[PDB]
Amino acid sequence: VTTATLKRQLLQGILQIDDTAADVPVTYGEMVLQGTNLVTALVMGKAVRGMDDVARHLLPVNARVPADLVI
Amino acid sequence: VTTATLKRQLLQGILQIDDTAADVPVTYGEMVLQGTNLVTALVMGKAV
Repeated sequence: VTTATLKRQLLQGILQIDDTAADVPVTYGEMVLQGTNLVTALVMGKAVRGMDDVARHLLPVNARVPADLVI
Repeated sequence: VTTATLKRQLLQGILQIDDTAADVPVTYGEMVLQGTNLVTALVMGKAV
C-alpha cells in the first residue's frame, strides 16, 4: 500500500507488472456457536470453535476483478 | 440402627412389627464419563 505519487514512481521503470486482473474470494466465513458449544457457553463459561470435529477426533466461489499485480 | 439389647427392649411391647421381608436394589449406578464430557474434561477443566 502506497500513495498515488509513489505508485506512479514505481510503475515506470522499477517494478514490472505481471497481470492487470486477479480473482479473489467473494464470501465471508461464518461462526454460529450452536449445538455442543452452546451448553458449555451457558453452564460453564467456555466454548471451542471446531467443537463438532475436536470432539470427534477423540474417540467456495470466487470472482475475477480488475487489479494490478507486480513482481 | 441400635445395639442388640435395644432391639430386645423395643420389639417387646413398644414398636410393632409390620412385615418380615423386603425387596431392595441389588446393583449400583454407573458413571462412564465418555463422549462429549471427556473432551470437556481434557480441553477445559469441567464436566457434567
